[PDB]
Amino acid sequence: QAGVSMAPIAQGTMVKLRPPMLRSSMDVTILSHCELSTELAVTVTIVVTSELVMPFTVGTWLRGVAQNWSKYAWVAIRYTYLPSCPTTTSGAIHMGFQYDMADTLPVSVNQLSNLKGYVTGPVWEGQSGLCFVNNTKCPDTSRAITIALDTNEVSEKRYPFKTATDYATAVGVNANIGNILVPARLVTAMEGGSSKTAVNTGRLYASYTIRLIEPIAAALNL
Amino acid sequence: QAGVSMAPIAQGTMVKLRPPMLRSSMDVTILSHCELSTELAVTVTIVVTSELVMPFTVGTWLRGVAQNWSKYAWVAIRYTYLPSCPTTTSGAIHMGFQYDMADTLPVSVNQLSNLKGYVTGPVWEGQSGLCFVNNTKCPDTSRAITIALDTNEVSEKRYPFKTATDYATAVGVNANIGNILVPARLVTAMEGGSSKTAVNTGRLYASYTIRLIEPIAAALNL
Amino acid sequence: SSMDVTILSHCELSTELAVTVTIVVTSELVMPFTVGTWLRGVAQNWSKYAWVAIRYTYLPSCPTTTSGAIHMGFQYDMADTLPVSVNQLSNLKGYVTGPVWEGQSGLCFVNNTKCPDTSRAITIALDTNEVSEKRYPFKTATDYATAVGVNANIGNILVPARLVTAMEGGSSKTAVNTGRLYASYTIRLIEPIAAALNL
Amino acid sequence: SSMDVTILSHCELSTELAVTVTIVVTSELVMPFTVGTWLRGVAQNWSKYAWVAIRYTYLPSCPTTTSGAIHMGFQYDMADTLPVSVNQLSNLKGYVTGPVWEGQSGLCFVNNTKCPDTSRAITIALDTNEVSEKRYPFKTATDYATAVGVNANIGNILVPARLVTAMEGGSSKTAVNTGRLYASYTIRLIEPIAAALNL
Amino acid sequence: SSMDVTILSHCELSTELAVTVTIVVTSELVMPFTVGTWLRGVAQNWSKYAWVAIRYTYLPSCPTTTSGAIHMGFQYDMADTLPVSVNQLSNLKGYVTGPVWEGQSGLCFVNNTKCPDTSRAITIALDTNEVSEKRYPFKTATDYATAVGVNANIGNILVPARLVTAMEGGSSKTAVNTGRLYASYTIRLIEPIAAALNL
Ligand SMILES: [Ca+2]
Ligand SMILES: [Ca+2]
Ligand SMILES: [Ca+2]
Ligand SMILES: [Ca+2]
Ligand SMILES: [Ca+2]
Repeated sequence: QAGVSMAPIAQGTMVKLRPPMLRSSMDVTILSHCELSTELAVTVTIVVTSELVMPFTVGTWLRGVAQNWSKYAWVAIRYTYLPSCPTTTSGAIHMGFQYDMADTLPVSVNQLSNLKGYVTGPVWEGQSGLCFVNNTKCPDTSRAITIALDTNEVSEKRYPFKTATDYATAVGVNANIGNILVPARLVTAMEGGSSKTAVNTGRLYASYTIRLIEPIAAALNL
Repeated sequence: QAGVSMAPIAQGTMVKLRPPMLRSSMDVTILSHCELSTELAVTVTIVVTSELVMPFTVGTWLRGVAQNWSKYAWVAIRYTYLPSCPTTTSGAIHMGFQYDMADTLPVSVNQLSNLKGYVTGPVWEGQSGLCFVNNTKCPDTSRAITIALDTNEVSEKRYPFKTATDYATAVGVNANIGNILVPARLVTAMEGGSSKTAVNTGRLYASYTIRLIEPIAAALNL
Repeated sequence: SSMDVTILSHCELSTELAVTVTIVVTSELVMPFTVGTWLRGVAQNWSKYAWVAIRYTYLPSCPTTTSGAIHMGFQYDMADTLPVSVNQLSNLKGYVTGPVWEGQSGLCFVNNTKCPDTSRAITIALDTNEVSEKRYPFKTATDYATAVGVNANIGNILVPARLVTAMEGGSSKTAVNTGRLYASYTIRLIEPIAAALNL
Repeated sequence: SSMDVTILSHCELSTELAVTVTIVVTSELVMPFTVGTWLRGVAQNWSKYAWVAIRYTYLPSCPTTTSGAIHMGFQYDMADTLPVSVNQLSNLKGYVTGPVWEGQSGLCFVNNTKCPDTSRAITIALDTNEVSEKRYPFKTATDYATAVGVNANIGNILVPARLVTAMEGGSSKTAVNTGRLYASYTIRLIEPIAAALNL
Repeated sequence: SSMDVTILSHCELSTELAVTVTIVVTSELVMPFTVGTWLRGVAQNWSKYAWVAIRYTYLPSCPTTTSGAIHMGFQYDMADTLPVSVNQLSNLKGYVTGPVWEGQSGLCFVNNTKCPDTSRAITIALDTNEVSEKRYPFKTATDYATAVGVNANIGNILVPARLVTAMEGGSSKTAVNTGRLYASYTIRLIEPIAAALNL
């Protein structure tokens, strides 16, 4: 049994998220969770969207808690994708990382393909990743559509917690004031398409482990 | 050596707060901390102030974190006081608990004295309590000015997290809609005085242990 | 010290204070320019630097009847907002309070003894691990200021942390002097420059 | 080491110099873009990097009869002022100088020869240990430029250091070509990006 | 070592020289104040010190075609006379000399490079062992000056030694800039004082 596939018509995956895990050592607090991040859809043409890997931006929950603390450090951050359409849908996905907040985004798949977590897959694929979201014991991720921060090669040792707006304002002065506020931005591409009008494909989840560190009341944190 | 006191001129106490402690079991999260709650000052005359023992109201930090979760349960809540003036300052302090949000506050010390944590002391006293704030190993609290919830005799098994404003609005409809939103309110009295104009005395700290329970993003919690 | 690096330790009054009827909240950057005057005049002839250790301590100087308190704590992202209240301040990294007349058990830190009793030293020391930058440039108050004025986020690379001191307490609407705050540091002086040329 | 990490070592021409009657002070940013046009074209393909080593050497091209001297020192606060006098410059970090005709004992750093004489060699290597940032991003002059002009303190985020070179000598108030500056580096390249997209 | 004791090492420009037709003899006190303007600004912050090491090196700035020679020797009785002739000067303590164009093999002391050639290098290091006084106080020129003029024997209390430099060479009876003298020291600073108060 080798070199023999069986093309399904649909990949089913049932996500049942696990409760957040929080645990405090003396001054550091460690949080590990996973929330859903974005929903994706394909078009006849390329489409590059992008995301800040900062805690406010990563999760709806995250932001609300992580905000009670002055500066964090990522320990792990994973973007993993999961399909919703049948294996008949046309179009693939691509993601990779970028780091100088002043760099323009790629416009070509060609381009996109040399970034740090370059990963790509037909839009109907992705169910291998499931354990990462569920966080189960992974089977064989050979084929998953995951991307993970290169946590150890970030520029700052720690980063302050920033609110979107504070960020923005800053960035607006000079885009690379930004280069402190965030360690990296994730880049997404949806090409391959069939409809000129968007077809919804999959959705992707974030899974992190962050160090929290110098308590502040939320109201004062920007 | 018995029945012999030595009147100091001032009670010194150095508070050095301990880092918050958070620890998650599966769905419940447990938080234990202590923050400063109020500052007190005396006057020639009685003065009854009062406080809601709900998480938003208890601490500046608390509120910001506790807000990421749907409903909590108190496990412990302590109000402990500490002096700042010399043992020459006139006026004592009193605190006790109240529970039907519709009940009018006491106006007499007499009155005040039959409430659930009735505790009182000259305004210059209080340094016995220190361990509770520092949380050290307590020496002899015989004479401390502390008050603690009667956690096991609260009305609801769990309470939803309420924002001040949401509370208020509710209360405004009918004061005892309130009776769900909060398990009890602390009552403070400052009499004894000397100046007609307020003299600052001590300050009091809150020390809690709360159960957190059915995660919600902050933005949606009211 | 190496032939490249200089290590310097010292003590100094970083600042003097009083208390009033009401609250007053100050803040002082934990930058060698602002920590004391000597550090200033010395550090000044070095381009970069690194805090090996830094600590603020208080020493009472008023009567046992002066009524009041001191509260110190640390902030680390200059975009953040100085606590309004003491309340907010009791939640910062390093919170500490004490009656304005207590604190002389701390004298050993200005001294260098081995405070057996650190139990009642009103002191505060920086979490140098958790600092964001490996090293820091020597900024002058001015330059710093002007810089911030553009977009506070920039202060984040100009400095490790800001100390917040609250002085609530009082009897007079008239400030009454209570104490003094001294600094104890072990700076890591780093790549010479001629004073005059530094900002 | 070669994974996702790329290491490469090279040696090229950073720039050429000439002397006048008076003193002229220049500065070079020490970033991959501005160090040489080669590295520049190679490094653009990666998002951020860190200097494992870099160093400037000067090689004479004159007769023994020219009149001048080169000087150089590193500076690290994109915000401080350039020296304005030999003396000032004299206490920068790699202070090094000599007559515009001396220097040959430097091929070696260029050359990549093991040569037990540094005897004299107008060479200055960076103190690649005491850089502010763990790593630095690839910044393209024009951007740098732009940013630095918002506030001359942002650059501090973007570059580990700046070389100062002063040409003082003077025979003629005309400009005399005296030699060249060569950079010798070992850089560690790291998050590949399409070249075209790197500001 | 860094307690209450501070050690630091630096290297800077002590002074510049030029040659005439005739012989000119100068002298430099070798005290922190007068050694350089950097040390000077750093040392003022401390009450007394002792030289662990100090040394002057000369670096050419001319063409190979200048005409002169520098000479130098240390002297230790603020009361004896300056030499008046090469010969005399010839038997001072670091006697060293060469043509104003030689010397490059000295960057090294400046440079802080290990270089197996002192082959020739117009360098003179102090015999930091045979100083009269255990330590010396920080004296500020104008004071020194003043005192020495009471009796030229008080200075002997205030400074460990004096450098003598003679510029003899002569092409022109006009003054020709030939190079500079650089000091390289390792000083041990000791009883901190407000700068402003140190005479
Ligand atoms: Ca912040
Ligand atoms: Ca609610
Ligand atoms: Ca500077
Ligand atoms: Ca770039
Ligand atoms: Ca003196």
